[PDB]
Amino acid sequence: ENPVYEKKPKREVKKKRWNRPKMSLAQKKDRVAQKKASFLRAQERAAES
RNA sequence: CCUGGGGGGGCCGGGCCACCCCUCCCACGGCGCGACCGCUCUCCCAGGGGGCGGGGCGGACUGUCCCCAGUGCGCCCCGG
Ligand SMILES: [Mg+2]
Repeated sequence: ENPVYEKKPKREVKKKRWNRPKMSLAQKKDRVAQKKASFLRAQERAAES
């Protein structure tokens, strides 16, 4: 008797950045530089201590 | 003018260009001064370093781990 399908409400809400974005090349290179620089200090402290 | 013939000159004005004396517009060449669009780097500072910088509104992220230090992204107003 009622085969037709009604159109659902299109009303939506604002979107949030739910998923993490990719870090840029500058951020990746800064992470690499930090990992390189903060490694030598560990062995330096272990040697002088 | 020369020996009837031979040789040469002016008329025929007016109009255009141009030899000497001032302006207007296009195409091309360079320089200086302002506006519009896009993207951005040396001058600046406590040589090196901070790279395109200052501030704010918010979020996210990094460290064989000095709990402090450091880098992107969204928007807005300035600097170059
Ligand atoms: Mg010109």
